[PDB]
Amino acid sequence: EQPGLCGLSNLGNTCFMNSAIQCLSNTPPLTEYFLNDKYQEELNFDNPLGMRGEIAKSYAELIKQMWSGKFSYVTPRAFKTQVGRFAPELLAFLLDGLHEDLNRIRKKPYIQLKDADGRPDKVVAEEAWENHLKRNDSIIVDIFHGLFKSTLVCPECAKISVTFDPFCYLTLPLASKVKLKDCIELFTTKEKLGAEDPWYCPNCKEHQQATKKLDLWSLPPVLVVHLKRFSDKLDTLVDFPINDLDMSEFLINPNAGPCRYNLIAVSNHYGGGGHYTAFAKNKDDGKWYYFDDSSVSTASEDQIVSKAAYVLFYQRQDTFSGTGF
Ligand SMILES: [Zn+2]
Repeated sequence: EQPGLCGLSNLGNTCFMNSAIQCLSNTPPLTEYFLNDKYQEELNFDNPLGMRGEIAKSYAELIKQMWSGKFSYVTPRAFKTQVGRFAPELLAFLLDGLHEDLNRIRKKPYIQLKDADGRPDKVVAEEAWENHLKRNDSIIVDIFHGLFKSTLVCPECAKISVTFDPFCYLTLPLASKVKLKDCIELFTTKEKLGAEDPWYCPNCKEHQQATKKLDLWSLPPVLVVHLKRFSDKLDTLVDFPINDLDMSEFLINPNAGPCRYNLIAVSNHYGGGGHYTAFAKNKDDGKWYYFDDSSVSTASEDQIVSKAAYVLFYQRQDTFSGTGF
């Protein structure tokens, strides 16, 4: 059996766990970290936010099984048990549980987050990233965490509150048929806050229908893009690129790099009788495969883009293992 071409049995419901595991399994820097045993020296056994390493260890054993080449499929049962103890969208919980089980910080310091105070974006963003790293420093931060900018303007006191905040994936609103760029553009478009989600202005201590505008500051080696289809489901066809997604026009950081991305995995959802599956590119032969619980089959790029596409995993070209741009 070819390593990585390994299915996952359906324990029973479990939402898109298998689909998510297949996307994470075919995230090369993450799988390489576990197969090379780099996680043992970084297991955090005394983290009040973690599982005493049990999520990272069960995930590591699962990954090792899937890339041993001994199995056509395996059961992710132990890993599911640990994830369910961590958390009574699943992807945020998976990345958070791995992160805290591997957090290189032993005791998180309390950090006061200053408002921009009219300082330049670069200063404020580097401060925010340094503070983040003072509390969160792991392989998960290294692969998946980026930084975005939030600008809130008070309709009452005109206070301009600017913050930079970490993300481990981007939830995109959906603009019939649309392109991915249109969804990102809409994600960065200034909206007014509704009465269903006001903002607490700290200057007059009232909740406000503030304007909110998001901007992208820095992008991770692996950019995970969640298309917001739930909250019934929007079946919009979102056209996205397989290769050469250029994010540079959306970044406001002038010191970001080339930021070109190639698709590596897609979580699909059908008929929400809802069911999730995955397309993923195998790191050893570079071909595309379709993962449906225990079933693995060959796929071609021309079926990847569909109304079913739900979560997209992109890897930045300059971070590719073994090739230098
Ligand atoms: Zn105010």
